[PDB]
Amino acid sequence: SDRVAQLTIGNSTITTQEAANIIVGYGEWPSYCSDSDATAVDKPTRPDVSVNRFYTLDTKLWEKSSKGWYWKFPDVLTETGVFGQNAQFHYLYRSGFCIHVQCNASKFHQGALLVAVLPEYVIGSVAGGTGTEDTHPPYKQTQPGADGFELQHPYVLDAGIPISQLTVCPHQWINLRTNNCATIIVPYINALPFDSALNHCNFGLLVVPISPLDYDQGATPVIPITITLAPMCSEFAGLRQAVTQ
Amino acid sequence: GDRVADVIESSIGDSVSRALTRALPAPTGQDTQVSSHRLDTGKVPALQAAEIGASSNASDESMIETRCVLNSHSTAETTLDSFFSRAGLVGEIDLPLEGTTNPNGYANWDIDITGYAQMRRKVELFTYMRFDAEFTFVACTPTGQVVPQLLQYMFVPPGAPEPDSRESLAWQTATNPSVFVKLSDPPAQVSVPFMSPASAYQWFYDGYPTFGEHKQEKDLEYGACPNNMMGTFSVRTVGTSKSKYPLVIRIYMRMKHVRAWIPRPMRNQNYLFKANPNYAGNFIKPTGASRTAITTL
Amino acid sequence: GDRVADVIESSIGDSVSRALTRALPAPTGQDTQVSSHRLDTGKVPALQAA
Amino acid sequence: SHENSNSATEGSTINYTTINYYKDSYAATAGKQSLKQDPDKFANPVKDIFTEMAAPLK
Amino acid sequence: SHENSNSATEGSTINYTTINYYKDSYAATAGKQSLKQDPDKFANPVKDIFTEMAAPLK
Amino acid sequence: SHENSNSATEGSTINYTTINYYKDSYAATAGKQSLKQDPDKFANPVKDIFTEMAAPLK
Repeated sequence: SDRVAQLTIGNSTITTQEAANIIVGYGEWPSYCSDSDATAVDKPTRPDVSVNRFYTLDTKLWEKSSKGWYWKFPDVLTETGVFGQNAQFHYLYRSGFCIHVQCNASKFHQGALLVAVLPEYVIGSVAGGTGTEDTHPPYKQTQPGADGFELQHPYVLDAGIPISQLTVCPHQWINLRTNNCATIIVPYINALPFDSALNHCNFGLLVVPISPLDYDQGATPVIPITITLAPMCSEFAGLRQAVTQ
Repeated sequence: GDRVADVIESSIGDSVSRALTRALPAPTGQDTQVSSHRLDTGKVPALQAAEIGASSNASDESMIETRCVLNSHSTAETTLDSFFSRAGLVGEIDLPLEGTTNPNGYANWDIDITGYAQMRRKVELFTYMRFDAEFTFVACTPTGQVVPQLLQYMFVPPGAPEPDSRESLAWQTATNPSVFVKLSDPPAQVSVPFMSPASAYQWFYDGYPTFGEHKQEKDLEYGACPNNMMGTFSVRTVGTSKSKYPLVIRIYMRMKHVRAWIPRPMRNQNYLFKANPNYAGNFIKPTGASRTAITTL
Repeated sequence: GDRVADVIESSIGDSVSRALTRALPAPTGQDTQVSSHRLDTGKVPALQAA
Repeated sequence: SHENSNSATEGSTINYTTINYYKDSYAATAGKQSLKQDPDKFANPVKDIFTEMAAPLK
Repeated sequence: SHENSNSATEGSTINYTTINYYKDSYAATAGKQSLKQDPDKFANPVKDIFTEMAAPLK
Repeated sequence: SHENSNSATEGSTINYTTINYYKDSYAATAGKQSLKQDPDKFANPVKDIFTEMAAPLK
């Protein structure tokens, strides 16, 4: 009975009492991050629990002709909030996460969603769509902002990625039999210890409806899905002034 | 002194990557045997369902029974990680006496696994890797015979300037040792350790390996890093005795000291450049051929 | 000798017509009395719905 | 045999010695290794653990 | 000599060690083996065995 | 191994043996050596040493 959460900030909040349980990861111990291998030797700090709390970032709708969506991690909150300014003026970042997506369906509604968190994913961009003519994709698809971006082809994930072979990542189902909300757990993984928040892209989410949305005419056409995230025990290194360069 | 206890909430005991969950080791384990049908409780682990592992409140097998199977197979030496190499064509190059593709008399090729995607894509199924490599250069005639000529091999370490003439300074390569080989000696066989600047080779990586603001000018460095690479190899003929026969080389590749991570699934499409996510969208075809019906062929 | 135990699953103890259920006798029984309205637990068999 | 090595790769369960035809030392046979597998977390991410006697679900 | 083998062929009566010029181990001399023969069942398929003193046939 | 050497270079902390393909003896691997550094005199040429408790300067 450890599927509880105490959350209250701003003016509203969301907590659960009899939700769809949780998913455990790696069966492991708590720890901080490696400190005695950086370029410099200065002592680290610990920002603690100053600002880490949940604000929803988008309530994505699900419709009859949903084609797929995703996000860029951690580009979602790198530009907004005191966390945004801290990430902008600070070079090194690391923290854990507890992803909680709210996904409810009514008695009338039937269907399921294909929500897959894909780490380390080199993003499959539009790249001109065809890509045979050298017209480079503009910046309006590299830094979309809080809106995310629309993925082109589901069963190849814009990169040749056949759908049935996505099973490697933590796989989740959205069904009124299964869950009133889904939980995703991911720690901090990178092939290199230290990097900037503007050059390197870690990964992003992915959502493609595994089942088409259907309902007899007379019901709600779209289904909103809410997402929020708050990193737990966040620590930032490369402490410096408010200087981008 | 010791008055306030605000910070004591910490959880010292650092073991692995950041998280908050906790577990505990156990000294020994558990076992299970097999039996037949019986209505009893307490101890009944005989059968195992991978997810449920029990019987629902609606009976699954109330009508018939099951059977048993015995094992006689061994799995000790079935691992493939390093031994998965088998036969397959690899590739070749040529150094003719008179030609247009080689107006200089020497050939300098950039060393990489990006040689020929046909078989590299089999190894390219992963992203983060640590391995040993081997390069074999076998020399012969373009016709397919053997001729007693005078040849030798010079290595180009990374960071050295790329030769632009038959008499460049790159031939001295002071910090590069020398290998005593000749056409009479067995063909080239050189080991290559893991000198990646990072923990693994970067192919599926979205970033900017050059400092400064990112613009349309600085986009070609995807895959072809001018300096981050492990160098090239230059081949020519040294000495006053110039060869009177054109020559050809075949390049053989082999990998040792396997250590991999990050499983990445199979690709059913084609690229157009190195690590280019672009695909033939107008002619997408599934990974397998289907039929008008599944019942009959 | 006695090596395999495939057949030992049997349930010797033949009593009556073929079935698979099992029960057991008891030496004595139980009784019950009557009372009035009260809000209590533990022992309250006073009334019986079939 | 007055000679040591300059390698820091660990993960050996039995002590063993090596001899090389080159001047280095680790180029010989790497030795015999066992096989280990632990897929528990892959398919069973359950935090609430009951006792052996009790059923897992209510 | 920190090295084992990956062979499962049995039937040896004396312990022995092997050394190979290749990286494998069993390519050297297989060792000395004895000779065994037992043709009893081939020519004498008799189930009814009498005692040593008594004659075999009535 | 009834053979000695004709070398007088010292500075070894562990005893070790050598074998050579030539008739000489010291042409094989020289052995493993540690690293030592002592830059005290380079930057701290002070003759007047105070006790640990007292400050160095008046």
